[PDB]
Amino acid sequence: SPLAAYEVDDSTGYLTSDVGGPIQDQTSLKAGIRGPTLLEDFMFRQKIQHFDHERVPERAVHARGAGAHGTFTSYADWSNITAASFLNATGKQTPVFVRFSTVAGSRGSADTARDVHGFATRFYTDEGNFDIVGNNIPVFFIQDAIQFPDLIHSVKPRPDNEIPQAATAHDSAWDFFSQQPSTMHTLFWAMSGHGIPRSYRHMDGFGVHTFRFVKDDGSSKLIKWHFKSRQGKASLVWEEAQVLSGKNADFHRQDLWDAIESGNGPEWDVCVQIVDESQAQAFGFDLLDPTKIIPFEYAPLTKLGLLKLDRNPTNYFAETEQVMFQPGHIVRGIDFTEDPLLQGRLFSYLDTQLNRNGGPNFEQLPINMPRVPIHNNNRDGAGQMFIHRNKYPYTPNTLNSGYPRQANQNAGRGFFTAPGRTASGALVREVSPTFNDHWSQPRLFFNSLTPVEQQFLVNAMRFEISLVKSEEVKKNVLTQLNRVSHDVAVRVAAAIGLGAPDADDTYYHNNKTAGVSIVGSGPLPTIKTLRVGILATTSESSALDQAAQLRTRLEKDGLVVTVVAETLREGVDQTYSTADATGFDGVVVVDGAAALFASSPLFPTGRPLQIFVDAYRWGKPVGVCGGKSSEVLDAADVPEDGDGVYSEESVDMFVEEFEKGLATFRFTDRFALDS
Amino acid sequence: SPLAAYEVDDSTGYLTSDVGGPIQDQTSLKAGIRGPTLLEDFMFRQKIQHFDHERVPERAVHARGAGAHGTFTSYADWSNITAASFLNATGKQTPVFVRFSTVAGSRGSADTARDVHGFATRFYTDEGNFDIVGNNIPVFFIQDAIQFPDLIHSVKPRPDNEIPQAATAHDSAWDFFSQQPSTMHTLFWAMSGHGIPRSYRHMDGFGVHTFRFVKDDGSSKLIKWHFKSRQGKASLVWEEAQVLSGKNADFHRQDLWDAIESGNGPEWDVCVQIVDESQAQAFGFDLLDPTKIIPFEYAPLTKLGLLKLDRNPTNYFAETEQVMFQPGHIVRGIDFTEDPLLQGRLFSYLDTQLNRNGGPNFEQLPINMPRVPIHNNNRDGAGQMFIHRNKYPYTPNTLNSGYPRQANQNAGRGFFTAPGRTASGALVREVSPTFNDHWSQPRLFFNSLTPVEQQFLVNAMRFEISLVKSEEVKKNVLTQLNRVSHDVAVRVAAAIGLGAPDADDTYYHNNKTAGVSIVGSGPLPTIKTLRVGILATTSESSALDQAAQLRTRLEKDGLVVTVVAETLREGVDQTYSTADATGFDGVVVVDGAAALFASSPLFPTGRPLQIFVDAYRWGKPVGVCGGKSSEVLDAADVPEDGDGVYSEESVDMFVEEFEKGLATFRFTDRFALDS
Amino acid sequence: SPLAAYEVDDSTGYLTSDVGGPIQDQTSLKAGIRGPTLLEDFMFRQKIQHFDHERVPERAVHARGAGAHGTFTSYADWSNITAASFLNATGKQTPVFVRFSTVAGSRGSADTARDVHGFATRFYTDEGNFDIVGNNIPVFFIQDAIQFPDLIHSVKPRPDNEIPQAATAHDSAWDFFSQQPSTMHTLFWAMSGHGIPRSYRHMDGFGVHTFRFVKDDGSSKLIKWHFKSRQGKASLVWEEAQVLSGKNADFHRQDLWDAIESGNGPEWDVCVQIVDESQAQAFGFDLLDPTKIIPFEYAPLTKLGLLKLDRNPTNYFAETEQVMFQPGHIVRGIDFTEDPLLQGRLFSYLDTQLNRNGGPNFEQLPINMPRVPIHNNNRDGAGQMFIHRNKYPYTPNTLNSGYPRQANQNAGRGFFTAPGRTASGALVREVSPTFNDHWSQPRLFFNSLTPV
Ligand code: HDD
Ligand code: HDD
Ligand code: HDD
Ligand SMILES: [Ca+2]
Ligand SMILES: [Ca+2]
Ligand SMILES: [Ca+2]
Ligand SMILES: [Ca+2]
Ligand SMILES: [Ca+2]
Ligand SMILES: [Ca+2]
Ligand SMILES: [Ca+2]
Ligand SMILES: [Ca+2]
Repeated sequence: SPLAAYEVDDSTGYLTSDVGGPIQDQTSLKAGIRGPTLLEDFMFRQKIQHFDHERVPERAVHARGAGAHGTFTSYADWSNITAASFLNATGKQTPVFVRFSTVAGSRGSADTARDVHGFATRFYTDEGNFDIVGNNIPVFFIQDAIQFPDLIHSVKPRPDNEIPQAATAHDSAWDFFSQQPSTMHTLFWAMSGHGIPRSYRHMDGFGVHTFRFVKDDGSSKLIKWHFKSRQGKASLVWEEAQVLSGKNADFHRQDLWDAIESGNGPEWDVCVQIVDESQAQAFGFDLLDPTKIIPFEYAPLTKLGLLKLDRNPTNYFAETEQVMFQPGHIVRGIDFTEDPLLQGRLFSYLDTQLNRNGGPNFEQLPINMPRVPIHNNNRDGAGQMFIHRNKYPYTPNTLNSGYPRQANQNAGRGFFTAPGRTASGALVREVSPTFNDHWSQPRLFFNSLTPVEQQFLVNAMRFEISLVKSEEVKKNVLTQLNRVSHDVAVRVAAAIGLGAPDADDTYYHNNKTAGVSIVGSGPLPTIKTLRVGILATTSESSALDQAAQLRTRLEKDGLVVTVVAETLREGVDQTYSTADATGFDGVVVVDGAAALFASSPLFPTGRPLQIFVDAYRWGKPVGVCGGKSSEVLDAADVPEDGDGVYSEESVDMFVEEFEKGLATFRFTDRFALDS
Repeated sequence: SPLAAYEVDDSTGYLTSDVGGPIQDQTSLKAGIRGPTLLEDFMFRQKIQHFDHERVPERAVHARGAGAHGTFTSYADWSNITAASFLNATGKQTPVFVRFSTVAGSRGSADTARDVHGFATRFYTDEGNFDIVGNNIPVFFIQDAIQFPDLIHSVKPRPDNEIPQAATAHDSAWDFFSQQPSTMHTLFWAMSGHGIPRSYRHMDGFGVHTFRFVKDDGSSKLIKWHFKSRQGKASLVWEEAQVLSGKNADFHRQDLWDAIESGNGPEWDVCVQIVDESQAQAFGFDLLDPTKIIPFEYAPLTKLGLLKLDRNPTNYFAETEQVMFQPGHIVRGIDFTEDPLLQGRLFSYLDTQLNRNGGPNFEQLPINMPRVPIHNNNRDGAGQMFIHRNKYPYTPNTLNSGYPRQANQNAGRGFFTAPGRTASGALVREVSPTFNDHWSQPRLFFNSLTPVEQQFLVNAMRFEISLVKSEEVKKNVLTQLNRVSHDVAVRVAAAIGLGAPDADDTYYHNNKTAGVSIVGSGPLPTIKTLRVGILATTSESSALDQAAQLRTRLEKDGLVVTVVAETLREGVDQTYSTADATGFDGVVVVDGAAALFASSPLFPTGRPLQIFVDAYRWGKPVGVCGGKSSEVLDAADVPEDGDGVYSEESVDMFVEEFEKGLATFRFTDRFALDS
Repeated sequence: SPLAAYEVDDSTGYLTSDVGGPIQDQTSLKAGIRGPTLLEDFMFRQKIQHFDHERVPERAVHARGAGAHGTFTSYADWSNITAASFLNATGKQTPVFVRFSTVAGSRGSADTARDVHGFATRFYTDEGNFDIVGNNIPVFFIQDAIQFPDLIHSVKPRPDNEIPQAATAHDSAWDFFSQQPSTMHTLFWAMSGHGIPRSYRHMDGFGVHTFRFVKDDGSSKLIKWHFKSRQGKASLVWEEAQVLSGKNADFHRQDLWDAIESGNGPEWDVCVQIVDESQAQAFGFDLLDPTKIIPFEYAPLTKLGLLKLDRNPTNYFAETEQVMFQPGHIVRGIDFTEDPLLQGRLFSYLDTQLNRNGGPNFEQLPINMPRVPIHNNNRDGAGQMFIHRNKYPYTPNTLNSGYPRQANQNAGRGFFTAPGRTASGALVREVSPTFNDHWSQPRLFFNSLTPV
């Protein structure tokens, strides 16, 4: 592997320059002990020049993100639908690297901003690097790549003052959404819990675009990529996300890192919907339109294989920051479609790496290298790391015996354009009328959420639109929301002091589709990695014993347990001063600590009770363990009878009930609904 | 072999992308067979992007140059004068890479321009990379590095029209020389034969600056580096150089390349003058002044070891163009001096690689890498190839056990500044009075040339200054030349229509120094590689037999033989159409070809005779072999009794005489002297 | 006009830093009179850092070249064949800049090498900058832009030793010519006196490709650009060229400079051959094929106007070295053709300026700027010299009242693709059979030369 050859050990030995000369780096060379620094101090200048030049441009979008290495394993020989080599045998393994991300924020912005999320997968296949550059949402805002800068300028900070960071909650974004109705479907997804996932492991990945599977005999089928999480789908609530943005901007990357380090590396089933070329327009929309899904009911999922992430980077900068994905990284057996969004992307990703890398040899960075030999006539450029032996790098040649040889459909396992593809008609800059329904599928999505889920979506819209200064933009937003759902428009209007326009029912329907609801997707299939805070005290020896007994029982089942108290000591992981409800998926108070829940110089006034109250209000399983229970639950105004509220003297019975609650994950009856 | 780990072999296999996907690259993807090209053609765009971005900025100076690999071997254990590791044992070998160059010309300019020449040597030592960045002339134009852009702006093309290329023969250059008198010494050298060397192998290399040798016990000595050619010193004549600039702009790099490929790799004795610190101002000038030599009689040469170049690059761009030398690449046992020219260079060479490489990780380029381990806390930057395992890259640390360790005089074989060095006095931007004599050493140099040599220098000055348009600049030039030598000023003045100023004898003397004359450095010590053109004909079968016999006899002695005739056939290397006297060090006509020496569609009128005439006038050994000479010698106006003119019937007698002629190399009796 | 505001006069006054602080630049600041140089000497470091960074990558091809400013004057109102604004009135003047060049040589190589020569003309029109990026030979070596690196690797120096400079006289080049027969036509031209012109003023300029002239009513015609020298055609002989390469590597740029300085600025008649769309395949070859000329006898020249060069640059680097031509610099009234060579060029010229300039704001260099207002939502990038007032740079917007407005065939004098153009068939990487005769036209060329 190209990474291993470039690993550098500094666990021993003496400091050297970059050219291997032993040096010091702690005191500048000076003319006298209190004297000026000398220009001839090369030790100073090489060190500071390196430092001065450490930074590279952040990615234009998806700047904030994190990555890990792993493995993809095929479940079968897929030759009957694709020639792709990495899919050609039961059990065949290909290394992968994945980077997850937000979209709009800059590099040090918060993981738990409300946004679309990137899910970018590189397969280092035995017939070339193959990238699926996907999002956690199956549809995209716009229908033509040429609009991308318009979308991204609108959602990024206002360019006079660069406010606000990593948020769509400002005039420009809603101006764009309200003026470009294609945006409705992705907007609805981003305003649902899909915009604030619990973790990278608790979201799915989507190619978005229709692609082609191409067999060795030239025939082709249309496909959508779906990466289905084996950890289950789950979301934060918005108020939790906001606090978490400030308490732990690194929440998602820490979650991923820790799961990998604990042997709980996240998994996905890599799947496709496969349909015939003749069905491009058979489902009531156009498969070239990236604002549309194929409903579950129209085309089932085929599981191709297993994706597992199981090793973290050695150097974040060298691996994660420098990984340079491209949908242009395609392999034989896969082909593009005439999706005008996809089409333009192919240009973008090749070009943008020149900005990032500062030179054209970015594919020679170890993370970007393939795992097979490279034979081509590309030469020179800044940062050229190869020394090519072929001194006749042109085709056609006799002086290098005609090497390298041309690869195509017939020979050398060449990539080839699906031979059945055609183009026909005028050279136009016009939108296909097949793309014009911007509202039906947003409504399909909305109809498929549970009542509380729909309320959450409405409440996200209420929150964002209320922050828009322009009355005209707000009106314009309501006009578009109304075309999806009158009810949505009425409810959102109520919060911003406007009347919703009259119902316009052109695109209203009551159809639903399976698999887009988080709330409705059943209990989590595993509770491994979920975080349990146990609130205790050092004042009572019994409180620490109760915490220790709980620790053992919960850790047995793969939960990450944090015992909290006033101060650190053996058995105590965190102080109240540093703890927060955003840090846990469930919160347990031991009844020996009841005195704290009713001042100290060691933590802010009310902190112990605030953690419990916040956990309860954010829908989490909460409880008191010990059998003197009512004191804590009364002080918190948490009802004993409540769903997801636990009161037991028995440690074993407490844990058994609580774990079912962690699986349920969120208790939604605790959220108010509109009339 | 030395950079073998970085080699890419394309002598087999199918064409791939840079990420290992088999592709074609001969036809664009199009919408129908007479259709427009598609943006989705990633094959096209990766190939053309690579091409569009092949070029990097040329070096700011010494842009035109060429390089080879080799070996340095120490003759002794030099620990008694220096702690330098590469010099610490009899027989110790260190790999080298050397680049030779001109100064002023851009990267496709002619090798045989009149200029200073670079000689840059990297030793990849076992205690880090050590560069001696030298010239073929031991002194430099200016006394402070801050003047370098002034010098280089003046000699490079006028910046309105960028004329003239690779030449000091224009107003701006002589304006500078005449207004900055420090320039006189280097100017005299560049106007001698040292400005137009016969080859890179036939010139010396000089560190120019005084440096220090530092022992392990802290004591130091002052040193000058001299690289003495084992091939002998030799020059072109100016008229020859001009024609050669047009006929073969690649003359010097082809000469080096061929010598290496034929097993005749050029050698130098790497030597120093060593003097005590107390001698800094003992020799009538300042050892910190880079416009002065230490005369050979004042300090002898000590031979340290042998430099041999014996392997050519695999890829010019990757190795030669990308090699990034720095005087800042120093090792333990060497130190700097307070030479204001040297001092500023240290800044420049670190900085300028940012321009060339486009990013700060230029020492990771294969040619720039060291051959020992690197341990340091430099991180990130564009083009970062390493994956560092130490995740605590700061000092001081406990979390990486205090590694890497600090290296200094007492531990880790650290570089250290010579401990005896001091500074004292005001912080000044003033020139030391010790630097003020700009004229005595130019006069020393001139006094040390043979009469014909002095004439050549006068004739170079006459040529250049006659091309200067401004009468004021010409007057000013004569004023400065006059301070070196009245005679020189009178002789130059005669050519440009002005009166020389009255003698000013402040700096006039008759001292001489050994070893700076080319003319006077005796016969070449070897004639291997020297070029012998044999002029023949296809019209007479005996002329080709005479040529073949000569070939065998001459090749036996390691000479490169070119048989020339009207057309190519077995035994004939070149046609008259492509041949020129600049192509040979000696010219032989076989007497069977005598008929050619008095029109043809196969070569320009008079070409055979022109080759002979030109060779004779440029001072080369010339001859007729067969015993019938007078017809060829009469047509050429060459006297049979002339020095370096040979006429013999016997092949063996002809070759024996001719080879002595090749060693003499130039017959200077054929050049007229001023009264 | 954009050049004016950036002219810098140093014929008086005291030396300053780049931030206007009066300084010296002749002696380093040192710790004692015989002492080491100090790091705190900012005068030294700003000066040397500037110098250390003066150089930029040479152009990947046509590295060796020289340029001058001038004027184009239309002879007529051409609206009856093209909507192009710079051609819409008798007497209308448009400023130009032209750069002439060789192809294969690096910077510093000799003007009088044997090669194809570039003739690149920028018209700074009142509807945007329009570049005709042409050569002195009307046909090109290859039939598909994807081959360009193959061609250029073969004719440039062998990459082990970088020999030989600025010459096709080596194995690799003739290997390519002999293996790629399309090369025959251009090869014949380059081996004639067209390979060694007497001067830039004594050669013609050719767009090479078939382009389209598009009227305001959407109809189109096929055209070839020809720039006809008013100085006459003339060549060196090869032996002369070789000697001249050594005696004066700057021969062509000095000739141009001197002619302009003496009031003898060179002139060309800017002309086209114009044929109907239906004639794309009428002349026994394909007008999409850039290895073919339209013989003089098949389609006459129409003279559009006069090109005159009459002013030399003030700063060679700022003007000549930095001028960044693109066939993508097109204006309303002109369109592309499905010439696979042209098609790929459009990509190349936009991309390559990132290499040269080191950042994306290369059109802000004064030589590259237009002479009309710029209204668009392009933002930021290294070296951004504008300060944009529009704080809502996206479309569609209400917050900047929908500005800037879309320009198209019916609004804002927008560029538009010729409405008649169409595509049909499979997506193929195949060469049209209509491109297959590589030899007839080379023979036509050779038959048309005098015996000598
Ligand atoms: C036309 C431009 C454009 C369009 C229409 C899109 N993108 Fe994109 N995307 C970029 C232009 C781009 C980019 C500027 O080229 C980035 C920035 C850094 C890079 O490598 O490419 C990028 C980055 C980027 C990343 C981050 C990869 C990483 O972790 O390094 C993801 C996951 C996506 N995009 C996904 C998408 C999806 C799922 C899209 C629509 C279906 C989409 N992009 C449309
Ligand atoms: C203050 C600036 C300055 C000064 C006073 C000098 N140089 Fe220098 N030199 C440079 C600035 C520079 C540079 C701009 O930094 C270069 C350009 C390319 C490079 O790598 O360094 C360079 C290149 C360069 C090269 C080419 C190395 C190669 O082949 O890559 C040689 C041989 C020299 N120089 C030699 C000298 C000598 C013998 C000098 C005085 C004794 C000298 N230079 C003074
Ligand atoms: C696919 C790439 C490619 C192809 C097929 C061509 N060229 Fe090109 N040309 C370039 C890629 C390019 C380039 C790399 O993009 C350059 C170098 C610097 C620049 O601005 O563009 C260039 C420069 C360049 C210049 C120099 C302009 C200047 O003075 O700055 C001229 C005159 C031409 N070309 C002319 C042509 C003609 C007449 C061609 C065929 C009919 C042609 N090129 C085909
Ligand atoms: Ca805003
Ligand atoms: Ca194909
Ligand atoms: Ca001048
Ligand atoms: Ca001489
Ligand atoms: Ca070759
Ligand atoms: Ca001719
Ligand atoms: Ca750059
Ligand atoms: Ca159009």
